[PDB]
Amino acid sequence: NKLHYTTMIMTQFPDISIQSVESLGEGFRNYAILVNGDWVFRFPKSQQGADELNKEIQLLPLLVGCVKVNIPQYVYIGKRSDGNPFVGYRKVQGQILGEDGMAVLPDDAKDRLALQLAEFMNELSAFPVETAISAGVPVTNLKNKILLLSEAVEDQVFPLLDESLRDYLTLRFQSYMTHPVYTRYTPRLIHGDLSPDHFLTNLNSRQTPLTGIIDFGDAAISDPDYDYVYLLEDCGELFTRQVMAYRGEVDLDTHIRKVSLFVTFDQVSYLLEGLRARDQDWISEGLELLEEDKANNFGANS
Ligand SMILES: Nc1nc2c(ncn2[C@@H]2O[C@H](COP(=O)(O)OP(=O)(O)O)[C@@H](O)[C@H]2O)c(=O)[nH]1
Ligand SMILES: [Mg+2]
Ligand SMILES: [Mg+2]
Ligand SMILES: [Mg+2]
Ligand SMILES: [Mg+2]
Repeated sequence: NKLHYTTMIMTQFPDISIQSVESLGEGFRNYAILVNGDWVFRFPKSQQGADELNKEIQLLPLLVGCVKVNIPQYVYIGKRSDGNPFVGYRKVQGQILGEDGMAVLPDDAKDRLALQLAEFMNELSAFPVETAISAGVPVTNLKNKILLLSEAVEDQVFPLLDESLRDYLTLRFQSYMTHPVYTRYTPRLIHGDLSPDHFLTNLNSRQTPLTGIIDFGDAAISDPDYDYVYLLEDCGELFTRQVMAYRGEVDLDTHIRKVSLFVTFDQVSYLLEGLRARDQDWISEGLELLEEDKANNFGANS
């Protein structure tokens, strides 16, 4: 409730003179409003959102000096009656790119974006892991996570699928588990939600089309390749290869094959969560995404 949000801001930060309040955006974890056209106030929607925010509160101050683009800097830190936090930060300027917006960038700008994104990812990968861990960033046991997923999928998802889709999923999980090249990695800090719905851009700039990056709630210590997952899903294979090349990846084919598997796993994880929530529209969406994934990977099987 936007009126209730305004009330908490006024009570806890009475010196903010509120002239305007509007809805700005919403995800699965947070509701965001814009105050005075300048300040984003972001309120967790769930205990999980609050736990992710507590991590961001500790991590983001450590990142600012290490990352070139702008990121949220929490200047106001509030508390709700249940004890969980909410935050206010100066709006990260620019227009949200979005999946739909990525397609139409002039190639010069696309290339500039690929370079900036490559540089951002390199700085995350360079951040000391123990420093992140001491700031409460969780360590993802990626191999065990995928093992557990494969089991939950066979049990809970397979009964909804036709035989061709079940065989496809069996093949994909087996591919990741069978080839040691895919499962050996040095753990690194990743953003964890690196998609164009979090890319703030200024299409009227040449050297720096990427203005900033938001939503660090999924930051984790994991396989750094996992940070390509939304680039491949939303921005496409060519773009992803361009970012990889700028980061100095010598084996593009192998790493694209690997990220593609992560994309499959993310899609089935999404469906599984929808299923557990008995959310019918979410399940329908998840099934469509799965069908699309299989079609996108025709021939990858052989
Ligand atoms: N333009 C702009 N939009 C923002 C900013 N912060 C949040 N938003 C919008 O609010 C939405 C929800 O914020 P987010 O941190 O992604 O929430 P979550 O996905 O639920 O964790 C985002 O997807 C953006 O659409 C900002 O600094 N600038
Ligand atoms: Mg988000
Ligand atoms: Mg989480
Ligand atoms: Mg988030
Ligand atoms: Mg590698």
